[PDB]
Amino acid sequence: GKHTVPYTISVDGITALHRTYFVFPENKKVLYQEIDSKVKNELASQRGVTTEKINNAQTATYTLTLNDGNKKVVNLKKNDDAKNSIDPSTIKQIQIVVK
Ligand SMILES: [Zn+2]
Ligand SMILES: [Zn+2]
Repeated sequence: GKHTVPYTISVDGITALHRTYFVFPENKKVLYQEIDSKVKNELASQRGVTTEKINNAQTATYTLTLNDGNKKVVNLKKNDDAKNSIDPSTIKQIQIVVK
């Protein structure tokens, strides 16, 4: 019913909280913008990394590792694929990185 996706946050080479997960309703497609939103939300609440902080960072991205082992990197500063859709059920893990 609910798809859990473990995620980690790295900022300036450091990581804080452990075993944190995003939750998505099973097999219901979402726009990447929705995942972008959940990601920015946590960056802000857990690391105090606001939208303004993302825009001024050298690099700000999140890497999706899909169930089949492949990966897809999304740029948080400007996500062209913000319109594209994806089945969250295909996502195994998310690695958020900002520097
Ligand atoms: Zn699932
Ligand atoms: Zn695939």
